[PDB]
Amino acid sequence: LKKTTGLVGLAVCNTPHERLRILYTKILDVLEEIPKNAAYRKYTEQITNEKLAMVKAEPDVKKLEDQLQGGQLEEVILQAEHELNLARKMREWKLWEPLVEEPPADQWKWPI
Amino acid sequence: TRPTVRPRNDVAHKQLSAFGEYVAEILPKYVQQVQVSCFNELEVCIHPDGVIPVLTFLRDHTNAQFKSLVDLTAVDVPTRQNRFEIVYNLLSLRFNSRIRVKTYTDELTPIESAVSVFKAANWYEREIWDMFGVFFANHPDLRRILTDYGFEGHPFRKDFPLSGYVELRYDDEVKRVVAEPVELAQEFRKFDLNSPWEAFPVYRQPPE
Amino acid sequence: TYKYVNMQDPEMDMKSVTDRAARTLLWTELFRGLGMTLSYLFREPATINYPFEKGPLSPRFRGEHALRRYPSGEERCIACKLCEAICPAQAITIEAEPRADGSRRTTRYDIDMTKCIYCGFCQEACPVDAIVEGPNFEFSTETHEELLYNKEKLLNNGDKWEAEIAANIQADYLYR
Amino acid sequence: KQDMPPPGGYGPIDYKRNLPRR
Amino acid sequence: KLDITTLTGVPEEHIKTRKVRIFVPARNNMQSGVNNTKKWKMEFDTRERWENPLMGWASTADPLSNMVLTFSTKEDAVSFAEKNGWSYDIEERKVPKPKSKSYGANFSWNKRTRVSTK
Amino acid sequence: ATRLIQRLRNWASGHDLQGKLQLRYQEISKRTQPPPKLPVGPSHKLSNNYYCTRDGRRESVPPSIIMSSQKTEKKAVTPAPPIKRWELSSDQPYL
Amino acid sequence: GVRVSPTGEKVTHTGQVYDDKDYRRIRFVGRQKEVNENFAIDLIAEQPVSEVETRVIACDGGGGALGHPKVYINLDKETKTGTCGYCGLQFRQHH
Amino acid sequence: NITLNFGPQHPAAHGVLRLVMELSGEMVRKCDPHIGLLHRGTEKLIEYKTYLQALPYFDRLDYVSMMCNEQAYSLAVEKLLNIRPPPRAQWIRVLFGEITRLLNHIMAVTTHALDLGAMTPFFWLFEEREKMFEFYERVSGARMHAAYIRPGGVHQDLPLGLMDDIYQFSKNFSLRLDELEELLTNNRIWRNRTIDIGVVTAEEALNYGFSGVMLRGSGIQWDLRKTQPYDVYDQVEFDVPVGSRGDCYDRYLCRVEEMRQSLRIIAQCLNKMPPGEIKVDDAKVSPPKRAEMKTSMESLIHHFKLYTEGYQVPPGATYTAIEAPKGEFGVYLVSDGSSRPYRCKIKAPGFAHLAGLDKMSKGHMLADVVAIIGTQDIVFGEVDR
Amino acid sequence: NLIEVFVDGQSVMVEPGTTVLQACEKVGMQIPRFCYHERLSVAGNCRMCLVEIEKAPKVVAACAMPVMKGWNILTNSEKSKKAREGVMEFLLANHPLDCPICDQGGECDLQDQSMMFGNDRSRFLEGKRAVEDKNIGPLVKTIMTRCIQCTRCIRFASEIAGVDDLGTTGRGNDMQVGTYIEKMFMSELSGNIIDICPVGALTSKPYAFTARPWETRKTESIDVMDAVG
Amino acid sequence: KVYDQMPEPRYVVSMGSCANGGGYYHYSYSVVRGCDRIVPVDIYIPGCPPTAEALLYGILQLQRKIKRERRLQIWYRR
Amino acid sequence: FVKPIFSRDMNEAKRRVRELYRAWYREVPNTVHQFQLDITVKMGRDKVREMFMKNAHVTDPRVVDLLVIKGKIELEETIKVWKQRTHVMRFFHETEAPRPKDFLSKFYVGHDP
Ligand code: SF4
Ligand code: SF4
Ligand code: SF4
Ligand code: SF4
Ligand code: SF4
Ligand code: FES
Repeated sequence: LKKTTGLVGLAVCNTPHERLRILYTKILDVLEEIPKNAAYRKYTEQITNEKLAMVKAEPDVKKLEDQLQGGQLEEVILQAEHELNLARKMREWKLWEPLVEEPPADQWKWPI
Repeated sequence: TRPTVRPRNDVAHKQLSAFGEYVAEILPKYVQQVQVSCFNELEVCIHPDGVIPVLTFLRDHTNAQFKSLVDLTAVDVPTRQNRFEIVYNLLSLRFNSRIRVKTYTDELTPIESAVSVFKAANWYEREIWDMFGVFFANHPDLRRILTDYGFEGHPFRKDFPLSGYVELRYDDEVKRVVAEPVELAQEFRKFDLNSPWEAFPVYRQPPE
Repeated sequence: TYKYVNMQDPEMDMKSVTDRAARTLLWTELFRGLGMTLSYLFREPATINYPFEKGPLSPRFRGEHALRRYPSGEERCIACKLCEAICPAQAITIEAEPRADGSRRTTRYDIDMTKCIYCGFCQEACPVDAIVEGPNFEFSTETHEELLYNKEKLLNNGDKWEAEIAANIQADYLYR
Repeated sequence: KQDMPPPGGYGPIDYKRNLPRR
Repeated sequence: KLDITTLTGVPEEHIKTRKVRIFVPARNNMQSGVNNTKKWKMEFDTRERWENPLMGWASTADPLSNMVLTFSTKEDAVSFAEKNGWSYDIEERKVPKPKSKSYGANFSWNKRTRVSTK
Repeated sequence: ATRLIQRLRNWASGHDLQGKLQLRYQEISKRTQPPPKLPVGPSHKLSNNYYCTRDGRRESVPPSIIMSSQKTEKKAVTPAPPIKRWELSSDQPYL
Repeated sequence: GVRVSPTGEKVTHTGQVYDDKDYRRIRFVGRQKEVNENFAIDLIAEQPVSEVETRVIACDGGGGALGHPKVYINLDKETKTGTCGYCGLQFRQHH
Repeated sequence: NITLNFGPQHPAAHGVLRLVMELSGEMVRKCDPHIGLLHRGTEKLIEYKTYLQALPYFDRLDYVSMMCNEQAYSLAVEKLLNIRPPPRAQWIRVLFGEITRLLNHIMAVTTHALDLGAMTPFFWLFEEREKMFEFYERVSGARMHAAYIRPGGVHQDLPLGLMDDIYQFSKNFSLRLDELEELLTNNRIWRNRTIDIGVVTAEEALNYGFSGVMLRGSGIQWDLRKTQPYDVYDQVEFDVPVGSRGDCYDRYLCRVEEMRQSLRIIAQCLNKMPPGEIKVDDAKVSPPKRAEMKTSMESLIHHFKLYTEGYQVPPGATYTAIEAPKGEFGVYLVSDGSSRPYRCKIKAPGFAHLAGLDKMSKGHMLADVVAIIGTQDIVFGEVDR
Repeated sequence: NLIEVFVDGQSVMVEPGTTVLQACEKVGMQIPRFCYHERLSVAGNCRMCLVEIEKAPKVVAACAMPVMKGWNILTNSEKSKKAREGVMEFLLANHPLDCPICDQGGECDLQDQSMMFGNDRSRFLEGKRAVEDKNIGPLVKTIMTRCIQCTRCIRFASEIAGVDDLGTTGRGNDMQVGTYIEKMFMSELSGNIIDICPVGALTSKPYAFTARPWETRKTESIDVMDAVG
Repeated sequence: KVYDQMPEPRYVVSMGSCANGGGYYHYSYSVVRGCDRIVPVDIYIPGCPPTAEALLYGILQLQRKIKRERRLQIWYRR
Repeated sequence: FVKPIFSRDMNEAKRRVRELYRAWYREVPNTVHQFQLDITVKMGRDKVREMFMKNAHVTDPRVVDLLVIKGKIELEETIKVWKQRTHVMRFFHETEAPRPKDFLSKFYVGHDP
């Protein structure tokens, strides 16, 4: 394994793969209680699933950051964690009602 | 059509567009227009009651991590009752993408503060508070940036004179600096350089 | 495309180590660095001997304004009043009026150096090449009033420097 | 006589530092 | 009457002393362009501006005098002057009335249009 | 400028200074130079110059609208390709 | 030889000297009012009138792009000189 | 605790900050950075001016680097006019964009040294910044606040004399940086003053929108050149410093490297300038030569117009980032299509940095704070405005 | 009732008879012009009105051709633009180089429309004509040189003024609208001609050189010099 | 206040078009116009900014201005 | 109709203002001494009563509460010993000439409205 992450705020977390499977199973665990109807849910499904299989595609930490085509996925565990708090946030936004209240036509009527 | 003309990048316009419908899917509740010019510059509406819930989502990955509130650029148009036009410039670093997502507010609408969400708007806050009067949701302090101490005005309201009403000077027997009525010499001799005869038929709002 | 700064790891080798501790003690490099400042004592000092010597200036150089004449000795100004439309600080003020000879002529051209920003737009903007941003730069005054120039003072400025101004224009005119 | 100043040649320069141990 | 008379920083003196002028700006007589008649605008009434004792400059009184404001509609401008607390005076639009015209109308012996040599 | 002083100076220097003159002597450049003549400009041809082609500001168009305020193999898509890994400096790998 | 005001100070080339009543005249006291010695007016007519047997002419103010824009002076009327709109100097067609 | 206003008056305060601290013994507690002591309010002053008139304002914000500001405006104006400049103008804009970068980094280096009391480099290097002001004077007639970069491109062609002396100018300069190499870079006192001070985690940076070397020092690799080679940078060779520790020592070494980097670039820009107009063909944007305007009519007509009401942008409000050496730079136009802007906000790169300083302030002794302002390259002119 | 004709795309209930001018000007589109005037009379000289109808083999005079059903009018179409370029290249082929000394030169319609249309560069290489001045009144100075054979002023003068001293004189090159003989034009509406002049040909003497349009504020009211109000 | 702070015989030298009287910015709610409105400036130095040498010359002017000052002689005949 | 800032109806707002008056009314001597105002302290309290009178025509609770928001924000700058003595004196305008509301004098002065 490469020594030093390089970045300042980031810190190493060995055996990333397992911790990632934790995150996949958990954001899956929250999307499940989100209704299928919400437009976000199918795509976050596509994301967590395709990324989980993608982690499964290769074993070592090494080429794993090639398979996802992103340098040091050691960060994307954190992004996945933002994704986790996000998916936690999806619940209180409820299923997505298309639009609420609309501008008077003068709004967005550019020019002036 | 080339030596002077800047070439039109259709590719990025295509990708930004498709992602634009993508987002249009994702948050039907607040997202409205999905503007996509040939500058490769995407734009999106938000209802002000929908400020925070959208923005938080933006920071979190979907296919665009809208990290770093680069700007809360602000515009005031007196005509519209929703005169204010707060704009969230944004930049998803991972995807090197850029977007402009704006809103509108009235003089007494407490528009949501992204201070909790970005904190970069601790001052985009107080400027756009002070210059205007765009009251904000919940901020640690609404004390004025930039404009003085006892100063009452709200310049950038596109209202009251560019000199302002205030013009301070030190005074003798009071032994101190004191604000005074303007009395500009020479006056800003404004030129009306507006041109009758439209140069751009392609635009042109219809007489209707 | 990126480069790490520093990052490099120092040798553990004993020669190198004892050398670094020798820097930690006997300071070595300080003196080396110190030695360098000594090199300056032996160089020749860079001061120009103002004012008996003066700093180099390109012919383009912008400075005090001056209205200027035709070779005939008529003033070049036609009061086209676009230089009034350009002065970004709007220092300029012009009241064009007819000459008794009938020619357009300013009756009160004036400019204050208090608001002039010496962008030198007007040197470029004038169709008749009337007003010119002259070479002169040294003209600080005891009082504010001496800054608010009339057309008169500007004409005088065009009087004292016309040889010079025309000379620089003779050097520069192709570029514009 | 058309002209302006395009480069006349320009020899090598070293952005690289040197710090002799001497 | 959602007055923002205090919400604005303006001196009470300038809101008491004067009414503003709501209107639709006129076309140039000296120029063909109709283009600026469109879009409403509101402007404050001019005040006296004594000459500067020095250099003969303008010496403006009221600071706000150079203000100008476009509006999509008339009710829009009325709404602004109402929101802001200033008095105003509405003015009507002035589109010229259509005029029937024809090339031959210049001619004809009977119509006494005729014109002449051409 | 005496040579022994030059030796001792460069001595303390760790560098030749004579090899990179610090004070700008004789060489400089001539102030009085023959006239520029200037480039002719690409579009000063007389045979054709219709504004219809050279124009750039004329091509400007207001942005394409989508969804708008009025009027499942989707495959999640990026707005643009995600940022690439950079090279590590290469020719000077470390400072 | 600028015309002298009753107060004795010289008038401006654009005549406008202050009234004897005028208090403002006090500013010049202890100082010097300045007015240009070289009125352009005299220098206008001082010059000989150029004449050419031809017809329409083209003044440039002397100096290509060192003066006023090129201008075509007519000489339809021999009863009068053709003063430039810029140079201010006369022309005529002698025959 | 003891309440205390600081500047403007301190040389350390740069005549701008009033960051009051409620100090304890000498360790800080409260430490608020007040601002608006320089706020020139140019946003409304831009609104009532023709777009050619706006141009000086940007020399007026970044006091030091100058050409880069104007380039930051020419890009943003040419976008809306869809105008693409002749290549020579862009080789120039890079050339003096980089020489402005040398001036800016020499500024930040030597002043940061002054707060550290180094004194000497200052006098060792302004001897050089006059050497460069001689050049902006040779191309603009002004030692500084040169208006030479324009929305159409450039006012004027380069004088024949430069092309040699500038080379001469950089014939020796590397040595002048060597003289610093023998100082602070290696020097013992210097490391202690700056090592492990104001370290910033990558996330706070990405939150506040930190940019430039201020990212590159703490390891975030975000950049506005290679990510978006908006001009000739795509053709130019160079390589970007990245810090490790987030030490001010890191950011320092980075800036020294960028100075080396401009030593690399300016070589190539000297190596590659095409003959051609340095201005757009159009007379409806770019004004005619004095030789042509004074005969051809249309040239004089449009001449008269651009100098009186100017070109008209098609209507639109837009935003553009800029690769300022100090960071991302804000060009937020709002244009009704009239030559007057409707509005124009200007994000200073240093605005976010100063927003972030207090996070780095508390829990550090006052010398740390004096170190910090110099850490971030902050010229306060741009920041309040 | 009203005949249908298409502006570029939109169908229009245009009036029976009436010029293409009023047709485009109903949707708000505005044709470039000079000699024509809104309350004067159509004249075919100075064809700045040129446009091609959708099926037109060649361009029509939009200020004059009566509308009729089935036509469509692409004002923005390229050929019309080539036409306007054709006009402006010619008007400026011999115009005086005196914008700056022109009292109308700060606001001349020829300028605005020179900006709207016509190639930015000119290709003159010879010697422009220039007519002598031709006084026609103490209070209405006439620089000429500048007048563009547009004849709006005679159609004003011969008609509404009722006086006919003004008019065309000569043909071919060096033709001129300079009125015959020395005698001054006079009328009780002599001054209005000044307004009606597109260029600086008819600059008023009393106001001459005094000012430039952009500087001026335009405070409005009504005169009481007449009871006409 | 700072101007008050310095002991007699204090002098002040205005510099730059902005401090001369509001400069480029003369029309704004921002700037305070003439610096002379606050402190009694003694010599003005025109410039945006003045060439540094022009500044130097302005200081030479301040010295000549002091040189012509003569407080002691007035006191003797006071 | 539209959603309120804080207070809804006057009493939710009226409660806030009194909180404001005391917040000034006690604070005044502190200010009198920090800046060493030459004003007698009762004059200060009187001015405190006066600025609370200029806002008498307010009737929307959002206007009241927004005014006490801004007024407390001014109190921030006051208590923290920000501002300067001059800024405290800006409320007085004592350098300025008194204004004669009488119309006859308004005739005598100048062109005016
Ligand atoms: S320079 Fe002479 S001509 Fe050009 S504007 Fe100023 S005054 Fe009128
Ligand atoms: S000098 Fe610069 S600022 Fe002063 S007038 Fe001429 S152009 Fe306008
Ligand atoms: S008429 Fe219009 S165009 Fe001809 S000169 Fe006077 S202004 Fe310039
Ligand atoms: S005045 Fe001269 S220009 Fe104006 S219309 Fe009559 S002729 Fe044509
Ligand atoms: S240049 Fe010197 S004076 Fe002119 S504005 Fe910038 S700072 Fe103020
Ligand atoms: S518009 Fe009257 S003929 Fe062209």
